[PDB]
Amino acid sequence: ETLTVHAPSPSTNLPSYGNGAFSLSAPHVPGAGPLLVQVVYSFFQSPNMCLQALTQLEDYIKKHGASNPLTLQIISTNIGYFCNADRNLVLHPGISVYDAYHFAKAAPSQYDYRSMNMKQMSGNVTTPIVALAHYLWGNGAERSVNIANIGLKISPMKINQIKDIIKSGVVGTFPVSTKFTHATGDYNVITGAYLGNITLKTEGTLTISANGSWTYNGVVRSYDDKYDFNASTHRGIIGESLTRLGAMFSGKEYQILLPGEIHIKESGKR
Repeated sequence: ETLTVHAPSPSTNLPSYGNGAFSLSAPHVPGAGPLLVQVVYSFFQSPNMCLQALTQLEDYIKKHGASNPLTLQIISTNIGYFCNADRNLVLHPGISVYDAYHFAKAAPSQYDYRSMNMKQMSGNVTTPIVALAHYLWGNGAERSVNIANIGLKISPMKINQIKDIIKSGVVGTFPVSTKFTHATGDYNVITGAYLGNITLKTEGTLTISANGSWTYNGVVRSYDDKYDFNASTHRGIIGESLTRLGAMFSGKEYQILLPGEIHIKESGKR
């Protein structure tokens, strides 16, 4: 039987991330000399930040115990920071993660889930932790993330209909309309954590030249309307951490929409 983490609130939040006993930063680099802002700015743009916050939670739970009230407070509060940063990224598309996380107009220690919680996640590196918050506290409400925000990289050669035309040795212009399974976790550790394997529809044009050069121009959208967030659908190193934390704490599974479309232009030779 699992433990309940309370939702972030001004009256329960700790005064800081990690109760001032740890913080989210770029790694100790021996012999580098003093740590500087440019290095920490980059650290926050990278997926490693997500990994690091999650690992820190696990390390804390290991050392101090999962049922210890302080532990549950730290969990609540830390996740609170992420929700707050991600809100700011949804609200201000294009700002850095460092800026959204540190210089938000609403103070992260003041975060209140019940009243501030968003249905739109940003798709940036803070999302996997936001997605966990919705499991803990969201009572099964639908969330969504726009397909243009998830870092899709499509290889047309791994799409059966396309591969076939290319391998067939034909030349000219060919219309494509197909559905495929796409493993986000194979290359994207962030999107892999909370979306994993998705189903996509694409429609477009394959152009093959006499010497085997091909170009695919097309549009990609989600084929399934929504995707489950549960222990089984996580993929990748971040996902595995979500699974371990999910198994320890009370919450509800819920579904994530993937509205939107992207336009792709990929190329190769046969």
